[PDB]
Amino acid sequence: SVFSMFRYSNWLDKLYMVVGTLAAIIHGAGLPLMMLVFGEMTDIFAMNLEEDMTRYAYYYSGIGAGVLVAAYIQVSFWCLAAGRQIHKIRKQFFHAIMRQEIGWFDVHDVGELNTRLTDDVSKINEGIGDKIGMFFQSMATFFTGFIVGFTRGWKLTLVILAISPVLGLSAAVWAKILSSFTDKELLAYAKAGAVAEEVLAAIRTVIAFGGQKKELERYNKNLEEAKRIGIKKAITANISIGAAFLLIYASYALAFWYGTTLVLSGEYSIGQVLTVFFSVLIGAFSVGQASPSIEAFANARGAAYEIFKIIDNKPSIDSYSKSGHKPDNIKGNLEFRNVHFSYPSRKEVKILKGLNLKVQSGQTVALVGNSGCGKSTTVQLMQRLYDPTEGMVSVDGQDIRTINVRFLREIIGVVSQEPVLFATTIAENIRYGRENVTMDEIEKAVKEANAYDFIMKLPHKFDTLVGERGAQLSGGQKQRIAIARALVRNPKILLLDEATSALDTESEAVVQVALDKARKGRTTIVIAHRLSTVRNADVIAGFDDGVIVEKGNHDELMKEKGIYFKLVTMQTIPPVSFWRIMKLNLTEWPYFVVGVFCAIINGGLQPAFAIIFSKIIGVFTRIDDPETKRQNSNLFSLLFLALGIISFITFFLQGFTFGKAGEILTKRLRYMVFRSMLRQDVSWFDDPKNTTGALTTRLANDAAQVKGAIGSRLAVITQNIANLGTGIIISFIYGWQLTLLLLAIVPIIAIAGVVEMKMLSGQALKDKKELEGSGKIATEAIENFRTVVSLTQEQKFEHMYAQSLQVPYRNSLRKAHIFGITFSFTQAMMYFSYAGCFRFGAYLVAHKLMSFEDVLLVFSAVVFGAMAVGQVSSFAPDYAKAKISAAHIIMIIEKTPLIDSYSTEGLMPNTLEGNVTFGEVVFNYPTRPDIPVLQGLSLEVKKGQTLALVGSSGCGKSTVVQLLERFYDPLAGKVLLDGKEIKRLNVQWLRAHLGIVSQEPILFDCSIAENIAYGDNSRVVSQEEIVRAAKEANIHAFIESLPNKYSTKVGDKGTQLSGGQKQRIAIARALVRQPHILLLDEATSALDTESEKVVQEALDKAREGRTCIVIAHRLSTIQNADLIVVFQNGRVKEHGTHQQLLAQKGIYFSMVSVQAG
Ligand SMILES: Nc1ncnc2c1ncn2[C@@H]1O[C@H](COP(=O)(O)OP(=O)(O)OP(O)(O)=S)[C@@H](O)[C@H]1O
Ligand SMILES: Nc1ncnc2c1ncn2[C@@H]1O[C@H](COP(=O)(O)OP(=O)(O)OP(O)(O)=S)[C@@H](O)[C@H]1O
Ligand SMILES: [Mg+2]
Ligand SMILES: [Mg+2]
Repeated sequence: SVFSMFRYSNWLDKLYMVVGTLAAIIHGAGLPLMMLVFGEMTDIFAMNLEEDMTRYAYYYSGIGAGVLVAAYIQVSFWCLAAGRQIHKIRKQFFHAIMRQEIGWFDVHDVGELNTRLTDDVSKINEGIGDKIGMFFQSMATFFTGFIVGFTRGWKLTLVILAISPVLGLSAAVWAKILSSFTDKELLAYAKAGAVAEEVLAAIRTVIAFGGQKKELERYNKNLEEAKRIGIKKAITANISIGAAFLLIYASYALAFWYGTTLVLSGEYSIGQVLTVFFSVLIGAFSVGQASPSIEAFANARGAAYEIFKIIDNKPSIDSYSKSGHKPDNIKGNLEFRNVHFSYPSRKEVKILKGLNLKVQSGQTVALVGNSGCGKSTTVQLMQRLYDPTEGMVSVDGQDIRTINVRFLREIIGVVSQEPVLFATTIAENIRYGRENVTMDEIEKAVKEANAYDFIMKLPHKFDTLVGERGAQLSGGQKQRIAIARALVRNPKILLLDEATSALDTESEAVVQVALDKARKGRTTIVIAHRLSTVRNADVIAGFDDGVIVEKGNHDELMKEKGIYFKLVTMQTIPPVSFWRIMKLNLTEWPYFVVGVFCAIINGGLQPAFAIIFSKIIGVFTRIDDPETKRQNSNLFSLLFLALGIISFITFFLQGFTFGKAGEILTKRLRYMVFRSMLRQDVSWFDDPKNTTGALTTRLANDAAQVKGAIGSRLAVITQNIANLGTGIIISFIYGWQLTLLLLAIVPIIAIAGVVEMKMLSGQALKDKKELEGSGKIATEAIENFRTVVSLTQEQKFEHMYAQSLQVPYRNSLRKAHIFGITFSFTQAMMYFSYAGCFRFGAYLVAHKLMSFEDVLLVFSAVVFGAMAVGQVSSFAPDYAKAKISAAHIIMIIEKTPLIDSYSTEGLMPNTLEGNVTFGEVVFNYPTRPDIPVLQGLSLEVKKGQTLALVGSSGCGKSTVVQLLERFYDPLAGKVLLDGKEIKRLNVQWLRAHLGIVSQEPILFDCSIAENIAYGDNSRVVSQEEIVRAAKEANIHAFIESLPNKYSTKVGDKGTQLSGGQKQRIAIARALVRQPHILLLDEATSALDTESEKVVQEALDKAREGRTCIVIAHRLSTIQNADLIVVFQNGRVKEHGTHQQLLAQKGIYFSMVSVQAG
């Protein structure tokens, strides 16, 4: 449970921690040892000074070198240990994420995970770093001061000590509370990150439907809750230190009241009391030094909760286990028997009510039925993605649950219904099928899958960089690449899930011939809705209610006049000083004013304790009337109490006004940044440097890095600067000629700080540039887990992540040495200065240039700034990283796009009739400028007409759809809506009228009702309209049959539904707007013949009154089109009515002559 974050420590890390703790103890035992000679001189003061102060200077000079070594040994080893354990924890967390099963991904939300690697890990990196060394040093100083107090005093030290246990108990309680608070804060941040990645992954649909504001508010709610938690966290963290300081000062007042009895009892001398006080009081500031370390440790302990909860889990179907069975001569034989299955998300519904199947080697089985019977369900069940509730699945007699999972999945080549590619080159995507593949095999596969032509046509032939999820390829090229990826594997069992949809007739024929050439040695399962591809199948079977009903050859099933017969008959780099972020925080200026004033008050009091001590020294060395000693000293007994009451008031506010002011700004720093990328042009998201992982990592990383240096950590920096200023002013006022000696070392410390800052600033930029690359791989593997599991590429992704985590590891190791050396230098130069100042004070009192009663005061005041100097020097890395973080935040905020979604300038005509005119339009994509996709096309559409765009795959038919929505602007030519340029028209007004259906629809993680209602924004869509649209899309019956009718959540990108169901939902979403212009892009690609007829009749009924542009391959849909436009290398070569182009025996005639039985 506790100390669970150190469970990846070797012998070396334990050695590092042990030696670092010892060095911290030695280094912290330095300051209390300097008070012995202080008290001895004070007692003697109540031929010898030049004999004593010189040996005191000798001792100080020796302690200086001791500290010089000990501080480095303390800092560097702890930093190295923290870096190594952080690297191991990251690596093992990713490994444990890879080990989970598909059902776990379905039940849980993976959106949190991507933001748990970046932020949640980093917080741990602060709790187990050098902060533990600082806490150990503070504890050592506390105990050494109390030990020397015991040696020089018996009862006063015990009286002071009598109040330590309550302080420890209070610290423990507050740490426990805020550790619990940190968990909820991090959970809220995780929810915000999940929303951010969900919005960023489907940016094209969000831009198309103009739903930026709704997603912005949905993201802002979680930030508001995070701020609400952070305020309470700051409040309790501040009370933790305020109560401690108040108790310390009350204890000091009681101790002084007791010690004033020296005059009456006579047991002790004034020198002993002065020694005891001056030695004990160092612990009073050691507690304040220690508290932030406890805060950071509690934060890290609260952060490790979910990380180790995830790692501690154990899957049921583990792909990494090698304890399975495996055969050698595997023959192709598939056997389903009494398979009952239900998905984990919806356990109540039954999908397979018991089916049986037998497939022999060299056999092609086709499964035919309506949408929702469970064809893809049994395809997934074959790969052992899920385990059936009842019955068993076997290959060659042996049960699936017995043989090895990795071996079983390595002999199955699967093409899923919707291919998913990765953000790499084409060659790497092909090579992902099998690791050890030569170029010859890849060439053979891409020739067999009919993908050789367009690959050679592109520049960077086999190194062309595809986008995320293969978004930079076409709709058919993606499917061909997936087919080639499956064919590289050379599998015993091949499973195709409608791999013949996007391909046209020629490519389909080529692929079918190539596949049938080597059909004898394979076992094959094919899922298809077209029936021409099923004609040449070895055996055809029919689904109904999840159970198989029909079997046999084509002729036998036709004679059986069953489902198959019915279907056949129906078919007939600017650096910024971060002071700009300070200026951005201007609105909360009173908080800063109160914080600075309070910090000045409570920081400049510790040196003033030297003046107080000198005054109570003088009150003892009076001449007469001891009664005033009972009286005057009594006055001081009040003062120590009074300060405490102020201290509680001050040490609270100093942290609060600052701590709150950070929480206000951090939210404002995210809310704006997300408001900026949500505005950027689509071409900005095509930049390889910008990917969902990079953006989602940046969102958390920039704000966290700024908050690290901008938060309550600045309060202690201000306090310590005030302490140094008060000390130097006190030394300048009472003493003199010694402030110059103390300032003689400022240039050296300044040079050390400058060089440290320069080196850390050089390091941080290179670390930041690679952290995004580290996060991209994590998000790319997380979002496409089904494809990765099916390809068994879990080891390669883990290796790539480990390779990406390399440079930050080296930078973290080097930072340890750099920081340790600088810390030791600045910590030792000041002890050397103390020795020099003591010697010079001895000389000055020898020459009668200045008394010793006041150089005593000067030394006492100056020595109190050692811990302050240490704290100030411990602020380098935070500012070093926050500088570039603020620079990048300002850069992203100040950027403006070219096509502004938020702008209001433009023309918004009252009425439009709906003419579309493309005139001599040429266009080139930004990522591949050299490739011409459109070469001067012209398109004319009037109101109440339907245009069908046809052509070979990759001819630019969806490019016009992208252009009409103003995703990109053409290089030349003209685009006119109602005789007016779209450039002059308003962008949001243009996008609010026309609705589109993408080539591959993407939904969101919410209910079906909200998914349908998302079509029309800036309006509350009534439930009646939603139901009417669902009925018009022929999905109302299925939705109503579903338990939790309209409240069932659709999974990430719409995976809890079949392809046809979510395509119908997308059509319904597009039809809610009742758009004046409709853009259909393969809307009927995956639809049953009944849903197709219903949707077609619905669109035909309301054809008059609106404009529609359809892109399709099925010629039956194109039959009803008013006019048809044929593409040819970008140009439009044929245009006219159906009959006119029927007479002109061109490409359309070629496509219609091939669909004849
Ligand atoms: N991951 C999932 N979790 C829960 N239910 C699911 C999931 N995937 C699919 N379903 C349900 O399974 C049923 C149909 O799923 P599928 O087996 O994919 O249908 P299908 O045969 O693939 O349809 P076609 O022929 O591909 S258009 C529907 O009721 C879906 O809601
Ligand atoms: N983001 C992109 N950057 C550069 N080129 C792209 C991008 N997306 C697509 N292309 C190319 O532009 C052409 C247009 O094809 P796509 O619109 O992607 O799909 P498609 O198969 O052509 O569908 P249509 O309707 O026929 S255009 C193809 O040559 C694609 O390879
Ligand atoms: Mg399917
Ligand atoms: Mg296409």
